[PDB]
Amino acid sequence: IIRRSVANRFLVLMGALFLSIWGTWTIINTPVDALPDLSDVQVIIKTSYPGQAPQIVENQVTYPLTTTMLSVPGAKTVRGFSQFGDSYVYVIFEDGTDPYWARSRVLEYLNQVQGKLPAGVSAELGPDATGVGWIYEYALVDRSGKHDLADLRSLQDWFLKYELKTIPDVAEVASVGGVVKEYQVVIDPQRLAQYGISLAEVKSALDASNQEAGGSSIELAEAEYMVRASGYLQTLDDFNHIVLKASENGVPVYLRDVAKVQIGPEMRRGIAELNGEGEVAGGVVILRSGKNAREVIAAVKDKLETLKSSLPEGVEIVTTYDRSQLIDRAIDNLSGKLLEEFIVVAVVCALFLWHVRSALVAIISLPLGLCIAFIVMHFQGLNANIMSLGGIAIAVGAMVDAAIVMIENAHKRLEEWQHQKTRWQVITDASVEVGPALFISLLIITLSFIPIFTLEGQEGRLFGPLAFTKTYAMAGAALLAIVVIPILMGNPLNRFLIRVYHPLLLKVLHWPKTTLLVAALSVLTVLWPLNKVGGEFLPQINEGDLLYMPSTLPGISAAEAASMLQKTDKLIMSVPEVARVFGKTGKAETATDSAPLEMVETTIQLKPQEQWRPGMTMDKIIEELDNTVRLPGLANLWVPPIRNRIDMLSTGIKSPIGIKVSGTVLADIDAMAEQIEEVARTVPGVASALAERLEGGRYINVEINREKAARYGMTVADVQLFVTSAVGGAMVGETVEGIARYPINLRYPQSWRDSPQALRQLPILTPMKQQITLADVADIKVSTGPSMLKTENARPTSWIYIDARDRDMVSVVHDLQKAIAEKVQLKPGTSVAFSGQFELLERANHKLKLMVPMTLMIIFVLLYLAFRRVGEALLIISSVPFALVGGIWLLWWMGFHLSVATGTGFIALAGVAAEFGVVMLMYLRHAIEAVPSLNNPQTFSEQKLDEALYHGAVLRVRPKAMTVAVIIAGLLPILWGTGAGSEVMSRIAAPMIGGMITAPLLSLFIIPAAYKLM
Amino acid sequence: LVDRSGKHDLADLRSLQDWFLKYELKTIPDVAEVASVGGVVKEYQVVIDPQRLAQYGISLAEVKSALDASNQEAGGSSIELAEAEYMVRASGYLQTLDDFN
Amino acid sequence: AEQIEEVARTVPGVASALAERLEGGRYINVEINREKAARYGMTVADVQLFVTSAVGGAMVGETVEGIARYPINLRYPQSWRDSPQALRQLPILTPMKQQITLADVADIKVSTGPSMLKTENARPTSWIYIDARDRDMVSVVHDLQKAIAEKVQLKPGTSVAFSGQFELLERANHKLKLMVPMTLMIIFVLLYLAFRRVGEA
Amino acid sequence: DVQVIIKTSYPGQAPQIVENQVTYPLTTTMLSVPGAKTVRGFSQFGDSYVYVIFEDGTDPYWARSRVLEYLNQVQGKLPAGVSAELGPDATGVGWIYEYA
Amino acid sequence: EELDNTVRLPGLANLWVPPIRNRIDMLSTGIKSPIGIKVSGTVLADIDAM
Ligand SMILES: [Ag+]
Repeated sequence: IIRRSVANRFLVLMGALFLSIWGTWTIINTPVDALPDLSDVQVIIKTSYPGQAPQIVENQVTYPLTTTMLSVPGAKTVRGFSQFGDSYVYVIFEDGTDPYWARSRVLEYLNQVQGKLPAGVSAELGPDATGVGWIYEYALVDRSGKHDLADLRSLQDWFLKYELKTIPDVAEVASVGGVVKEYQVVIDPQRLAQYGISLAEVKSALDASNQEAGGSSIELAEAEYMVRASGYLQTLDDFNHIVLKASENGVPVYLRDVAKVQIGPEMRRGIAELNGEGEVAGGVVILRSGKNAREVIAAVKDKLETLKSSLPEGVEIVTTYDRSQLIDRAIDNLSGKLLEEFIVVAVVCALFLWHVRSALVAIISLPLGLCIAFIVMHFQGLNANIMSLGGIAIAVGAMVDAAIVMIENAHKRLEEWQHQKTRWQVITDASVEVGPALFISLLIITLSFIPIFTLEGQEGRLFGPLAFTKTYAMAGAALLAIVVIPILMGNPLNRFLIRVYHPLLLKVLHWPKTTLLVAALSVLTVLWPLNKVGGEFLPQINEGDLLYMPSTLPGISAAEAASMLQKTDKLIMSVPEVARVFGKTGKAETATDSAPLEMVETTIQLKPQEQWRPGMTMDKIIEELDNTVRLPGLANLWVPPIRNRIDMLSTGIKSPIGIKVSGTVLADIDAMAEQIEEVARTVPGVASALAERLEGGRYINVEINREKAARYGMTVADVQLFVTSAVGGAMVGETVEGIARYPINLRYPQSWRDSPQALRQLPILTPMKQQITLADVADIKVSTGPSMLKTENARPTSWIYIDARDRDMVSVVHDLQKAIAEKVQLKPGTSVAFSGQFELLERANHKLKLMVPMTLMIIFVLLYLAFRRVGEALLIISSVPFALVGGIWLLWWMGFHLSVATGTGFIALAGVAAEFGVVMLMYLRHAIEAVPSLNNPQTFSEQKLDEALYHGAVLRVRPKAMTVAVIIAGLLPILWGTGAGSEVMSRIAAPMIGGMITAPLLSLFIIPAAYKLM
Repeated sequence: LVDRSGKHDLADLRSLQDWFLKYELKTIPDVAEVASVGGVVKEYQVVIDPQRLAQYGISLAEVKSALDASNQEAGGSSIELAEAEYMVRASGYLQTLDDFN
Repeated sequence: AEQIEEVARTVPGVASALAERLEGGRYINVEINREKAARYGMTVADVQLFVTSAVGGAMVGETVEGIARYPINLRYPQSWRDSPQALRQLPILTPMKQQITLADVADIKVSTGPSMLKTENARPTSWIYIDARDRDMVSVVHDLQKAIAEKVQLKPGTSVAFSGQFELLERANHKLKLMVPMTLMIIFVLLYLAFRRVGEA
Repeated sequence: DVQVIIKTSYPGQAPQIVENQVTYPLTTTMLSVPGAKTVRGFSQFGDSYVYVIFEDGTDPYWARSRVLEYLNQVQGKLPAGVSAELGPDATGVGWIYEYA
Repeated sequence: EELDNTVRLPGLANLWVPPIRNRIDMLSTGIKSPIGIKVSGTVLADIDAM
């Protein structure tokens, strides 16, 4: 046992050095962010569909993607954002699944379908990254008015993209905003009516007139020759001279003679601004999921610096989101604090048994002891995000104790032989009478920690990292305790504490029952912060740069929304701390930004809090700010970066509930959405149901009269020709200019298309060379409709998010199914399903009451091991709840919130107080040999029981005093601040400490006082 | 699938199994596919009539040309009207037997 | 590829740079005159029809003979396609049932060009292999970046990168001086084991 | 090393043009696939060969499929027929026996 | 048996089998049989006359 480990003895130093050299290589090598990748497991499947409409972008394009994907393995959900001009469809399975499986599998059924969707409009398949995946994001700038918007985006686009994606672990690099060169032929309905050429003639001509072909080798003067055809439509000259009517031996109508070819701006879909000055186009860098955010960035900056030249003139590159930085303010946080943990331990070790040895050996031991913790992430993968790095800090605390035990019991058996090579063999023996209570106890605290960690859901994916990290920080300390033994080799206050202590031993004795009584007091007083809990649960954290994102009502135009951003972006520059701002509104040219145009985002660089305002907690910024922007129709949500991104795609329900309602047609799930909304108000559920908040958006219906098509002898389809190409500006043909190819657009001028009435008057010229007007072949009616559609499983479903805050309401949900079932109407073919973040909270509760009982079954098939008798075990167990009481109370003071952050402090707590209770239960149990050395047994008791105590009593206030000091000394530094987010490590330090003030104090009276009884 | 009354139609059934049943199951953990068998599937049938076709003068490459074309739906942009931007739509989904004839 | 070739000779690098050794190959350009297409009332595309199918012998349709299917080719005879001048004279017959000749709708110019293209990452790149045999020249490479950076011209949107079997030989040298020292750290934490004293080791 | 050959038989054409209308949607699409090592192209006359290679020693029947993701998507940005072949399964050592 | 006879129409060689079996072999293409000469080669006439 503790013998063979000391026979391997000489081996460990080499075992140890093996670990030093090794640890220092992989350490500086880890991945290292924060904010664990999840948003679960997903595969985005975009379909760029230039211009269309959400009833119809749904029908002819999303329908063969929602639908085919029911039929692929991983058949989890085929859940669809199918909007205007785009069709996004996300399939997600179960958490933690080897995605490059999850990828390909999906793929099987995407290929098959490119025939059930139209022409072009080919379906994109995700990237490779999450939403966390947007590392760095730059903007493009001009220092002179000599450079053009069009010139820029192309530059970002045909010169920048090539320059980055060539970068190890950058996946994709999506350009945002600006404007894209657009060759536009503007048909002119007068010149078109004189000369006699239909659209199916121009568009017929255009598709044809812009190619390049070759046809063989000519065997000339022996060096064989290849033959080539010219045709790349590149000179505006070559445009104007396309031929339409070809009057032989006379004039040919040229294109010039029916339309006016002008270079213009693509229909805009993602617009970007940058303070007052810049409406501009720049791009972002999405991280090829699973790779050190930091290093990618390096390779980028370095390539950018390299690149700082190849530009033209007047175009700096500004950085709007250097995710690198928030990685450093935090990494240094934990770089400093752990060296600071040393300054505190040096203090208190040095202060207690004067003239220390242990801290110096231990510090060298830890970075290596850490050099192991992350190779074991290496054995079964993880994330060095701060959650994990939350495992490393407690690690210190759980590592503090053990060096301490070897440190104190060697003080006993070093001073007894100084009252009297082999001085050494006698010191190891000391750590044998007490021994295992250190090694073992460590083990105890660790598995006692794992059962709360395994949880799955959205949140359980969110602790999964930390969870593991402790597991590995323990392995270190666990077998460290056992090997924090071999490594070491290579006054006045105690008196007053001891005197203050002999009256309570003569008073925990003076009264047996009283411990149970003062016990029912403190463990029930706890119930006042154990029910009021201050308020709120798991929120917060700190970005460096904030994301404005509002609640905008659906419809708004494209020029206003470009100014309404010029403006918003104008006044957010007001407050001085803000270093740069960036408002990209609409998609971001990546399948991650499924953002419409009324969705306005804005990255907000903030200057180091080193300067610029007296006070202003991040919450005073938000406030003042939140008011520095009070325009109408804007419900403004302000959020950090990662969060905005990560939830932005974790589709489903922030909400706790919602009645999904499926079944085959809009009328069913629309009228339904109505029929039920009322149920929420009467029933005992605080209510706010919204059948349809999406369906806002206004259309211009164009009902061709069928019959009215026949007479005119025009095929309905042919009409379309004049609704799509003629009016919107539907495009045909892409000009090609090497590497980069720009698009050619063909439609009636800026005007005839300029209003419903103007549109009733559209000038149409049928195949029977006759002149009409659209109004004449169709009823142009206005109308109101949807600006989106969600979709769970091919069919149409309306998932009505709902909540009754600050409760647990599994009860209300059960009552509703019975109630509907007794009097409500389901139309032809339809079904209802329920879901939210509730099913997730109820599944975990069900498995947590099975892992905490399972953590106690293994705890008690270990609470009894080293010492035999049950009474002791029950004693450590009535002993912890007091620790928890001192702890949890530390919370009400601050009026906290609790979480899975507190939910962990609680857990190293109950482990460590358990650890000090068992050693104090031990200083009173191995010694049936202390009992009889004094023994006067026969008439039982005496002043001898009293004196079988005050010896193990005075010994416990040297080890436990300076250990409960540092324990209370590390769980603090992180509390009163964190220039690098530590709402996390505070929220875990919270109840562990209160546990400490209360806990050591409880070590002294349980061992005497549950012992008396049992 | 079964009918307890002669009020329901074979065609009505298979579609029900097909456009309402399939959705209701494949949404089930480890059910792969759920294949419908037998019945009958609604089939819009134009029956060319070789006499009326011979009088009027329209070849098949004319009817079939016409049919492929006459059953769509297209849209072409947003109209910037009273500030709330508008989208424009084309009707054409071949749904009324009236629209067929 | 031209502008830089000279840098190799003066600098301390034994030199032989070849901007382009590939670009050998001779073409017969067929510049359709656009305008000259309209009058004749023929769509440029339609011209193509007579450059590709008519002349090379571009194929259409595959005959099928069970298991195996052979291909059907359609073009002007072995002759009319038989020489640049013969080709200036190609006989063309437009949609306006009129008779012309290619020369008449296009300038058939001869020309010289590439018989290949390499390509690193979508764009076009010219990777000019180079060497100064029988040395290790990590030193020469460093001096060149500084030198170009002080007086050379980069046109609109462009970048230069370096590579070879050198980066491979330099990465290994860097890891070999880390595995041979690591092989001795474990060797000496084993050179001393069985016998104790350092002098022996 | 580790490679995936991606041929495109293009009966007759020309390297300015066998590059433009056929190799361009294969060089280009493949920037956007994982294993984003290099999209390095021999694009000649009548053929367009494009080899993607990652890092040494990688389970290729991964390396295969991954590539594949973006080859399917593009058969519309290249012409008629001239469909794009995807390697074999062998190396260059792979030519064992050869008869006449 | 009784069943096998409750169904004696013409042209029907009736095979009666369990469910799984019917399914599992129904696709284990090849040969229930122990042997069979496969004969390949490029056209119907060869492998038909063969
Ligand atoms: Ag958003």
